[PDB]
Amino acid sequence: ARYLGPKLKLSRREGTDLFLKSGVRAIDTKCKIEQAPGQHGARKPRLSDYGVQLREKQKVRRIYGVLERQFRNYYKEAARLKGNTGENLLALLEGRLDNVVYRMGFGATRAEARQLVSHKAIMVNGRVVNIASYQVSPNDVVSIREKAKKQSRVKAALELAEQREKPTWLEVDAGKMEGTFKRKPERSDLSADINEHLIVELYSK
Amino acid sequence: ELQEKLIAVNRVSKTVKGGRIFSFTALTVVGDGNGRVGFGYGKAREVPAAIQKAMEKARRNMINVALNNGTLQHPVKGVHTGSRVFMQPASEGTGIIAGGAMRAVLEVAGVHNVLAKAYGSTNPINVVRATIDGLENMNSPEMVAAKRGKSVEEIL
Amino acid sequence: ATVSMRDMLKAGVHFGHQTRYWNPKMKPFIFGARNKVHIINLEKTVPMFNEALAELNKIASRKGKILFVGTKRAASEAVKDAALSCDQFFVNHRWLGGMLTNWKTVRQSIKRLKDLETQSQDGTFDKLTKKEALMRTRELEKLENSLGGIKDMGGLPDALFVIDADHEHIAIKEANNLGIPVFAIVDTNSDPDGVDFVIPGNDDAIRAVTLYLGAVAATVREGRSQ
RNA sequence: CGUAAAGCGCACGCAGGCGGUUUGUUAAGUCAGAUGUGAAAUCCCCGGGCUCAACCUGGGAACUGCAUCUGAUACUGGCAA
RNA sequence: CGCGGGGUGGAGCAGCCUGGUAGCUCGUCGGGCUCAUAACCCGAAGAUCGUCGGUUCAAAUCCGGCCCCCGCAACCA
Ligand SMILES: [Mg+2]
Ligand SMILES: [Mg+2]
Ligand SMILES: [Mg+2]
Ligand SMILES: [Mg+2]
Ligand SMILES: [Mg+2]
Ligand SMILES: [Mg+2]
Ligand SMILES: [Mg+2]
Ligand SMILES: [Mg+2]
Ligand SMILES: [Mg+2]
Ligand SMILES: [Mg+2]
Ligand SMILES: [Mg+2]
Ligand SMILES: [Mg+2]
Repeated sequence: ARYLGPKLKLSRREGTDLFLKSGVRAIDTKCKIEQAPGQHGARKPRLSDYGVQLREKQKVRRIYGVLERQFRNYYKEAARLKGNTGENLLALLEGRLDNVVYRMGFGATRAEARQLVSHKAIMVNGRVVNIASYQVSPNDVVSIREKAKKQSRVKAALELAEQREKPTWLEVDAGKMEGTFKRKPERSDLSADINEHLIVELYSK
Repeated sequence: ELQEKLIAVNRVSKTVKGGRIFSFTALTVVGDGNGRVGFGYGKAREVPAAIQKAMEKARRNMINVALNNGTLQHPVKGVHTGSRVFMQPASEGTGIIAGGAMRAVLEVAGVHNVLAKAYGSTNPINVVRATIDGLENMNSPEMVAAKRGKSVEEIL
Repeated sequence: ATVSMRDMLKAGVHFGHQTRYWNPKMKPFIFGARNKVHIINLEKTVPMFNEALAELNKIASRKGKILFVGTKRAASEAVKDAALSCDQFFVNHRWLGGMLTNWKTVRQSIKRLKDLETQSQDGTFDKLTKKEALMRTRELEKLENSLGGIKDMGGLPDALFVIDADHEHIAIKEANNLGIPVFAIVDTNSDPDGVDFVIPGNDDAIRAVTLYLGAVAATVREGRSQ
């Protein structure tokens, strides 16, 4: 129920850094990011309208590590909610526990963050939570349990988080290894290379 | 700053005495994403020449649409030959839910939210004409009030 | 400058075509019918003519180029004299379809005429054979009749003054296409839809066309004096 | 619904459908309010409980309906001139 | 050489991002304008987008090479 194949392959098909590697090195030093995977990779794929919508949807899914059935449920929930459907969908994806623990920095990648959550290293509000998709609420506190507070992977992940734009909507402390989810992020705080209208249009066909 | 889009390229034939003369037609739409949109139809013996003629023709003969915050003013109906085209203002976030040709023209004219539905022949040439005619026959509260001799608040 | 009902009526501006040829759109400006001929209501002509004169004056003051278009046998020489004497441009032979909308191609012909004309002054048509001195001379004659009034215009004009809206429908339509206002003397059998400044009145009498042209030429002259 | 499928060959005419203008009246249609009812579950909204979700659950909304009572009288109907 | 930036009519600048349009200012030629010059106006001429290549219906634009320019770059007794 999880993609286990090569990671940089997806980044090359999207033609964009999907943050599937930690960031110790450059993606251009780790792969040929400019070339699509496979035998016919150098060719320039002329993409139709359905193609551009599909590629946008696949980019978001591969960033967050969400398969299609669960992602479709997210769209249904986002459409049901009040406001804007695309911004609501991005809000749900950002509220996933894997994304939150990654954003505060207890994980090099979202795969590393997901393994920590799965292996019961994380506590929200004082309770061990094993479920990756768990939707964290505003004012919640996410912590690394004492048993796992020794892991060198956590330490090095915190260092790498210091080298990225620090999210404005969460409050982290690397001494106690506890973060606070203050509010739900807005479209101003998320990367604007996403094009949510394509996803909304795709699911409205 | 004018976004351009080629909607359809189509090969036609003339059947001269010696045989068939194949030529190409290109349908394109240009717009400034802020209420101005035009369409151009160009023919030539090669695809690049055809699209070029169409783009130039489309940059000229553009018109102005009274857009309301990326949406329509009110539900409009457009009709050209055998193509009918219904369009409706929608709420922010819906996207542009329109058909095949209507998608290109609305995107380039700056409409970000609309509910559209084509009734009748979906020939791209006639569809583009009908949707542009509908967008052109759409009035805003300011001009409606000026026409009726009232204030906008009087018309609400 | 200023005209009045008596002057218009002496020149025969009130006369129109016969009833069976009229334009229903032209009904408002029709006074009555006398002996199966329409009569044009000068009470509409005078204020419209004065209003057209005011707009023409304003364009002339802003250094706008005025294209005098009239090609009937009754107004060819009249329009040539008025445009020469008002320092503006004219067409008084068959209007070339696309003079305005196809200005790029028409401009290449203008350049050809200028080169041919200078060559004639220089003497180029001496080295070539006698036939090549008559062919080129014949080419210059034709190019003068057609584009001899707009060889110095150098661009699209800012107004057209068309004598006959009926006869010169092509010129009016090209003007409407480009964006150029039209001031047109419009008879009873003509369509005033494409005209921006309609001036009802007879357009076939030499006396009437001379009346309109003298007034228009004086207004443009005074507006350029400024 | 001229030519793509589609105006009965034409007319008269019963039932039926529709009805110029004015006043008065009635209150049938119509509209407004109120009351009773429209089982619970299900769908929808705001919450709560299962580590999350599915699932379960509290309250609300809704159930576009019907019936009765009290009003309005523009329009349609009835009656009268 | 290292890293970064730049090259578009004679000059100075947009256009590049989103692939389809050579624009803006000065200058040059001719005319009007001026007695003439100046000022002003109108035209006309002037770039193949450093070059070599690839991408692709289509390249100033996307990619690479070479050419140069500029900033940074650790070295002078
Ligand atoms: Mg499953
Ligand atoms: Mg059909
Ligand atoms: Mg038949
Ligand atoms: Mg038939
Ligand atoms: Mg019959
Ligand atoms: Mg009958
Ligand atoms: Mg009645
Ligand atoms: Mg009742
Ligand atoms: Mg119930
Ligand atoms: Mg819960
Ligand atoms: Mg419940
Ligand atoms: Mg009654």
